Amino acid sequence: GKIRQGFIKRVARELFNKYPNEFTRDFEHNKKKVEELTNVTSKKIRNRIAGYITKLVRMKEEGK
Amino acid sequence: DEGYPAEVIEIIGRTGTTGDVTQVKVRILEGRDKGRVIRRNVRGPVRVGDILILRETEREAREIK
Amino acid sequence: ATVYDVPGDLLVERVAQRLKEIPEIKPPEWAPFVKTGRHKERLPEQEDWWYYRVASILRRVYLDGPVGIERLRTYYGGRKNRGHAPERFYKAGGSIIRKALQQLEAAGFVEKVPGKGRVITPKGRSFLDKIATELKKELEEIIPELKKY
Amino acid sequence: MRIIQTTGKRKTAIARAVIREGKGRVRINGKPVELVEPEIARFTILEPLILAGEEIWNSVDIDVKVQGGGFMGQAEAARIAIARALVEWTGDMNLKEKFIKYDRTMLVGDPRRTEPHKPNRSTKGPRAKRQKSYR
Amino acid sequence: AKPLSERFFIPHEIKVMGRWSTEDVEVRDPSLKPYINLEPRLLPHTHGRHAKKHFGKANVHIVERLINKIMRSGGSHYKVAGHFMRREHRSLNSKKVKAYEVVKEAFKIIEKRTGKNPIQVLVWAIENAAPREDTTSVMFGGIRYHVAVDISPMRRLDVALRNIALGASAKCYRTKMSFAEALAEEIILAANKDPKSYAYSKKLEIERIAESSR
RNA sequence: GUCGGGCUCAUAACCCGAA
RNA sequence: UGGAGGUGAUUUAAAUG
RNA sequence: AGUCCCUCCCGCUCGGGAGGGAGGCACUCUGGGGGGACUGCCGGCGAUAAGCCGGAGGAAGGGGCGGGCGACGGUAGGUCAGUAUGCCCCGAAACCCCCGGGCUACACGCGCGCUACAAUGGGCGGGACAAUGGGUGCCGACCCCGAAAGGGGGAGGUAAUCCCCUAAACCCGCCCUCAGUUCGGAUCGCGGGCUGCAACUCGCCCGCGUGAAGCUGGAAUCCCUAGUACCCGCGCGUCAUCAUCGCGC
Ligand SMILES: [Mg+2]
Ligand SMILES: [Mg+2]
Ligand SMILES: [Mg+2]
Ligand SMILES: [Mg+2]
Ligand SMILES: [Mg+2]
Ligand SMILES: [Mg+2]
Ligand SMILES: [Mg+2]
Ligand SMILES: [Mg+2]
Ligand SMILES: [Mg+2]
Ligand SMILES: [Mg+2]
Ligand SMILES: [Mg+2]
Ligand SMILES: [Mg+2]
Ligand SMILES: [Mg+2]
Ligand SMILES: [Mg+2]
Ligand SMILES: [Mg+2]
Ligand SMILES: [Mg+2]
Ligand SMILES: [Mg+2]
Repeated sequence: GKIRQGFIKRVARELFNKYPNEFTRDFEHNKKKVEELTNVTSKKIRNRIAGYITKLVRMKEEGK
Repeated sequence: DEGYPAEVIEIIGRTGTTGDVTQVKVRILEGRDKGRVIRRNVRGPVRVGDILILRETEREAREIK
Repeated sequence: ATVYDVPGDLLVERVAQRLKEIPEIKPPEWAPFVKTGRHKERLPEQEDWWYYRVASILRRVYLDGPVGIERLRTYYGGRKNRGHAPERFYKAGGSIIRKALQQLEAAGFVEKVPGKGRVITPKGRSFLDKIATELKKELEEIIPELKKY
Repeated sequence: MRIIQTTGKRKTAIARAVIREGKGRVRINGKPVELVEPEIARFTILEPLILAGEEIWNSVDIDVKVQGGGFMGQAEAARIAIARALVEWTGDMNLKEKFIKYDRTMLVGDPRRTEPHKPNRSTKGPRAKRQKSYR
Repeated sequence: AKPLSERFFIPHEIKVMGRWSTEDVEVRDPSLKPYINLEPRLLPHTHGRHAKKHFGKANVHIVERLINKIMRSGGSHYKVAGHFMRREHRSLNSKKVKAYEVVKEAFKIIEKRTGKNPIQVLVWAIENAAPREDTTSVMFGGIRYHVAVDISPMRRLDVALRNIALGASAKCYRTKMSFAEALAEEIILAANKDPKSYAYSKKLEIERIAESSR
């Protein structure tokens, strides 16, 4: 089961609110943004966070 | 003497003592009741679009939960 | 045409037949009575097995020289049935190989590189490659794909 | 004078092939491909050449050096190297599309390797175990 | 013995083993047609890449399926014609080259004996050996009973191939007949509905038991 | 009935082989 | 949400410490 | 690999091969750093959540695959015969050394395996292709001697340099043709070696001879889902010598 982890969601929600006009629906752009805006050291964790932020952007833009 | 072919159109569920049987809905392709839809019990892997050769077309399997 | 262009077993057969004309190749006096190694069970069934072994050794020197006794002993070893115990690999003996190499040197086909082993002479290379050319000529009558090579 | 090099791998066997304009001669470790034995190994190497056709086959020469693995691993690695060399040399997409349909592994390879062995009858394999008794 | 033209055989077309085409081969049974793969192919050796995926075996050429079926011992944990046949160190487990040669020699014998394309005869045999009705087991009062059911086409194909292989295995066990001759004999007998064939008799017995348990 | 082996955590019942 | 009643049924054998 | 020179072979050289040297880091490989996969994209089910099912593209697709790491406790589970330690005992013996025996006995019940009961083979000659590891109290190429096991000299190696190291199953040709046999190789006689201070009790190897049961296995019962199971050999541990074992390839 691919159940998202708790701390990933917490940090992605924190990142999304602080910079609403910084994340788009592009995975590569969000990957670079997560790389620049935190001290995350694992490549796997960075990808997980970026993917969840992408989903958040398209969920709020769609209006839920 | 040569059976009647029937086409599987829907999968219902697994049954049997050890789960080895699948119940399906089939449509008769040839013979007296050509066009009739009946449900049957099958041994072995099966998917939508398969064809069975029934040796008789008057027995229908009991509906399962 | 060279040794590389023909099947090995057919070439060994032809070379063994041609080796019976060289007066320096003669089976030792104990040849009728011995096995070719501790992993065999019965004696050789061909009355002219010495010439086959000599031809095989010459082709081996051609392809892998310089080479010495111990490595050839590895090459001619094999699997052994050990009764109720599991089968195992064993090396061959040395007398047959050493005598064959000495006879081949007596015929001028091989020579000794000091501390390194034995190598094929230009005479031995010509001897092998001529027979290989003859076999390849016969061979491409029935396999036309071998004319391009 | 074109020279093109390609590489192929299959379970610890490694093959390096070189291709240039020629007359149709294909050698494996110095031996003509027409004399490779057994037959099952020979047909493994020859499939891409037969797929390409007689025109392309007779217009090139191919030399292959292969080491490691076994007699079936070495045949498949050489097959991969030859197919890659043929697609790169002639540079046409009908032939490449023909390879993917017949056998995708010809161009994408095979990543499988042996699984390391584990205790409880380690010498036999990772999963096979000793017979169990209760009395 | 074997001529040098056959020892070094070079094919130039894509056909089964470089010797037989399957262009005129027809499959009469409508249920087995999508599962008997006949697409043109020279070497029937796919290196076991089909078993991972569900329904993957459908797109495997029928000759390779046969070769895989005979690469076995035969009688390990059930008896065939009244005997276990445990061959162990002299079995064909994992020896695909020997099984390939067995199938090739059997095909040559079949073609010589009947005058027809061997693939067609094999197709006829598997059609005659594939059962249409089987049974499943129930337990009541400490007594085991049968209940009749239908069979899916993939299982029909698998069972027919298995029984052809087992019949060939039994015909050569501790007798002067060879494995290739036994396989050719079993295929030919099954193609003609002779009760001397193991697979066809097995097929008749299964259908009779299923019929008498409706 | 005797002896031996299965099944059970074990014994009885039960199954198999033998003289 | 939680309760009180009624009518039907229950697929072999299975002792002991 | 392409390029230059030298030497030797072939169908006598238009062409095709093999060594050596100059030269190069292309290719393979070695090992530091980095990229790549996120249910990210598409269509359904579910609630419009959590997720699930099916497609593309892709070396790789849904913990990508194989491993290490085992919570609070229990099990009076095993170990004081690895080492540590309380109490009780021996303390001129229950402590310390030396010699010879024993742990290797043999009407019999049981576990786990090896070799077979043959043609999905046995024998004889010929032809192919590995990886893991290890080496100075050592690995030993190469030459000579011997039918074999073995013996006498001995280059290089403190090791990507030298050595163990030219695996077997597989392929070609000939003999045997369903038989207790050219199946099987237990058991025993005579002779030859190695290690060691010592080979009877009680070691391993080789030559000739000898030739037991076994012709597929009752009731029961074990392992395994992919480079997995089956089949085949090999390395290391133990080790002076000795592998039907363990751990790995
Ligand atoms: Mg050999
Ligand atoms: Mg044997
Ligand atoms: Mg064995
Ligand atoms: Mg393994
Ligand atoms: Mg009892
Ligand atoms: Mg994991
Ligand atoms: Mg206790
Ligand atoms: Mg206990
Ligand atoms: Mg003991
Ligand atoms: Mg014997
Ligand atoms: Mg042999
Ligand atoms: Mg005998
Ligand atoms: Mg004695
Ligand atoms: Mg003794
Ligand atoms: Mg007897
Ligand atoms: Mg017999
Ligand atoms: Mg032990």
